[PDB]
Amino acid sequence: SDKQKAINYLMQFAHKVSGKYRGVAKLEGNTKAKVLQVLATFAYADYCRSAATPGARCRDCHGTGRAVDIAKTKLWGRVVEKECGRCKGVGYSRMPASAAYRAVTMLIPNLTQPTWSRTVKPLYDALVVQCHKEESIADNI
DNA sequence: CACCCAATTTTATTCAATG
DNA sequence: CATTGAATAAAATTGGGTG
Ligand SMILES: [Zn+2]
Repeated sequence: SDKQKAINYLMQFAHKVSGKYRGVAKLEGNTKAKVLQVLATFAYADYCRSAATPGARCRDCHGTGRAVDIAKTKLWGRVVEKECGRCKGVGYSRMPASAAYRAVTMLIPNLTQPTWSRTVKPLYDALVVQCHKEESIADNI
């Protein structure tokens, strides 16, 4: 329910801003609503990802996102740590937008990746941003 | 534990065709 | 003139392995 609450909140935002994105503004009511549902559900799923997400935990740092910087340790006289190189300091892998793209092709079969990049992905990215911007949208819920 | 690197995937962009 | 899509290169990630 908290998940459904968050998704509906995102969906209201998405409907509000949908007019600004050529790939969705043109879509018919029901198809448009389903495309927005896909985009919001995937954006929220990505926002909620962590090292506890099955399969996501970085293999090299085991989720800490940290690793000793041996060159700096040797030249600075103390143990210095850097961001883990494999996960770029996150500790876990993200869900690429390509997953939402493939999900959306089930509703827009002729959607190509370049046209997705130009005309639909910006809405997806905006929904991810909105997840980060809204405190009420919880990453642990 | 942190690294290496080929293989693979993601991503935006070039260039030519469309309309 | 804007838009699109095949192709492509840069960047990100994965798989298999090591010192
Ligand atoms: Zn890591």
